[PDB]
Amino acid sequence: NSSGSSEDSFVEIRMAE
Amino acid sequence: GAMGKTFKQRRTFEQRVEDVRLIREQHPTKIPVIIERYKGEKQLPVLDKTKFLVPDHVNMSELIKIIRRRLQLNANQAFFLLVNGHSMVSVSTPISEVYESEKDEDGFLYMVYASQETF
Repeated sequence: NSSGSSEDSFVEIRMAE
Repeated sequence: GAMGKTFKQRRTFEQRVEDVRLIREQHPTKIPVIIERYKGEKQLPVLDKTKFLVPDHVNMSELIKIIRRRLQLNANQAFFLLVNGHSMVSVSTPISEVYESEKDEDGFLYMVYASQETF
């Protein structure tokens, strides 16, 4: 666990703004 | 020997509270909810991820359909979603009030799904 970056961890909902 | 480490195993309690609050800071318009496959869910597939960001302005009918879209859920089969491990919320309730009604001690929201109305 030496290297670590902002990986895709959360998955937001698909909507229309 | 393999070891399937869930989100809580790969992120200690400290990392969890820090992640939730940081998410509330960067994404104040999204609620951090965990979506996990029930331990006895054999018919239904496992969700590709576990940490979700839902806008507080939505309802469960929509969240259900979003999971159905990516999970490509069958039309001939049905399923239910249990909040914190209990299926007592209506499909038309806004996730804002559901969030504050089921908020965990770490500040994260837990949800589990299965293809059964009774466990």
